[PDB]
Amino acid sequence: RFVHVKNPYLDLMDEDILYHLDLGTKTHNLPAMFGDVKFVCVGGSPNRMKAFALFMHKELGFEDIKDICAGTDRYCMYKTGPVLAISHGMGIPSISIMLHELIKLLHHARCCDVTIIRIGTSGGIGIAPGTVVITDIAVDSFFKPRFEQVILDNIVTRSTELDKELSEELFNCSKEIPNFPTLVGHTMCTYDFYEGQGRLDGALCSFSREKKLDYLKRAFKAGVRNIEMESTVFAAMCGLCGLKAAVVCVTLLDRLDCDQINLPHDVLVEYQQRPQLLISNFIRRRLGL
Amino acid sequence: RFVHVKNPYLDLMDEDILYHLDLGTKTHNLPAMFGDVKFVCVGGSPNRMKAFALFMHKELGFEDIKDICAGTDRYCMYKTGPVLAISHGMGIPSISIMLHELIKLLHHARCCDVTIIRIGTSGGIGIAPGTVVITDIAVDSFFKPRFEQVILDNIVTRSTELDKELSEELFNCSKEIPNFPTLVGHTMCTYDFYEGQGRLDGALCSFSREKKLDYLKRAFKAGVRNIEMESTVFAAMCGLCGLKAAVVCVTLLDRLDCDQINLPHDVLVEYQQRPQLLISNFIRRRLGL
Ligand SMILES: O=c1cc[nH]c(=O)[nH]1
Ligand SMILES: O=c1cc[nH]c(=O)[nH]1
Ligand SMILES: [Mg+2]
Ligand SMILES: [Mg+2]
Repeated sequence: RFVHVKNPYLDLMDEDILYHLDLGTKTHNLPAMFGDVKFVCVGGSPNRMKAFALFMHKELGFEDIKDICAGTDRYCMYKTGPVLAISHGMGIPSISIMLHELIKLLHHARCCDVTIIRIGTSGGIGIAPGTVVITDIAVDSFFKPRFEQVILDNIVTRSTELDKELSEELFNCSKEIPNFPTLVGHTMCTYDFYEGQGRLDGALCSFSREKKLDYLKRAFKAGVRNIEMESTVFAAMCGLCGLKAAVVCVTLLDRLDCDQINLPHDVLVEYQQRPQLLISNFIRRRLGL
Repeated sequence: RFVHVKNPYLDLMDEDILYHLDLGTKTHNLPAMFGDVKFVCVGGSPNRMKAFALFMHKELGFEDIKDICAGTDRYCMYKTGPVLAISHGMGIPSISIMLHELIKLLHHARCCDVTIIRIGTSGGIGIAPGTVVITDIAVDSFFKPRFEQVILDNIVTRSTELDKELSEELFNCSKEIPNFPTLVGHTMCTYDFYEGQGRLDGALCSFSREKKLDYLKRAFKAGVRNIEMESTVFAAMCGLCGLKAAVVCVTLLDRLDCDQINLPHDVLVEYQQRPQLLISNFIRRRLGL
């Protein structure tokens, strides 16, 4: 299963400059650097993805680690064996830029049988803080499994279907881990952290506590268990380009109780490190380690 | 002219935790730290905003500089006199999170007569690469001066009107600078860098070169001179909250010729530093320096 691009113009170009990743087909040997990539792990925070790469290095059995995108502060990239770790910033536009350049990179490198997993934090709906949610379906603010984007003057809608067997395999992996609360459920992706997630603590708020609670309860009823900001564009682009995608997010709070993240530093760090424990278990099982 | 929030729930909270800025009303004395802020300058790149703060420090007459948000890799913040320099990442969601927390911060600090200027890069339409565009009107992909966002289950539309006299004053400032190509024109804000700006070099492309050229020419006809990814949410939030906003972007290429940014390193650095020259001139004139 090869990673493929869906653009007939790429083939016509003499060189491909991955401007935001500060990489290129002329300046770099992409099949030699990335041809053996089988696992791509993406998160927002560059410090957290650096820590994930260092963690995976030890989990793969090996005994500081160079940013392949050291030339740019937009994104960071680390590679340990068949595992690629990439930061993507916050929001649908920031991850979309990364995904466009990454899908082109994996296709130039002729990668195949690639699993890509978004790891991060989210807000929970009716679930205990620190719960790990494996997304089965990524939905928009209207609880619809679709990704809408504007291309020129037109709105184009794409499917956000995530690989079902991969979400089942990640859940089966999670059961072996002690003190690891895990759940398979829908994930709602929004464009705004504050008004877009029904928060009452933003600079702007025109709705009531009752209106936000009714909204969150309807989301729970539609099967939504967590809220984040990258899942729909991630699921839509990866599925379409030959990548088996998954979303594994830890919850930092239950939105049916509050909007402000107020956790002790050591609890926040523990929760933040829960998705990487599952991915490590999953990669180690896939590689026979 | 005080910076104001538009949320009756903020007043009811005992403390306000600015989670992404790693600041708070309980942990910090916000009126003492930021009460004298009169100029806020925002850009995507943390390295570029660090360099801007160091540059402004010397331009204000003073003879390394501490990140006020050093505790988080999401955003960076530097202060030199009445000038606040903040990174905001890429895209409408990343800058929206920053703007929500920043408007709350400036309001807790009781700031007044605050000018906020987005400085950055963009793609040009029918203008020479390296041209500085001062936005008069920020428009969406449909060339409409509006900012649409999803709040709970509803779409809410806001005005993207930028301060006219401030754009005229920045243009008058730009005329004194030698070898500084400058223009006042509309700026189109998109959610996607590739398909969203009519690029033919993304991972996905379902349209033709002719369709993208027709689109860009219609944008030029509607008064659009540059394309970037943060202007509409920036103009919509700031205007509504008592901030006099402006957008000053340098163009890296003319989109009527190409999609890939291919510039010599020293030309890219020169172009990147053109918006900060104008802001320095503007702040120095405002302060009588
Ligand atoms: O509530 C939350 C917490 C983390 N990320 C989100 O998008 N929402
Ligand atoms: O073409 C460009 C260049 C910089 N930023 C953009 O949004 N578009
Ligand atoms: Mg880097
Ligand atoms: Mg910081």
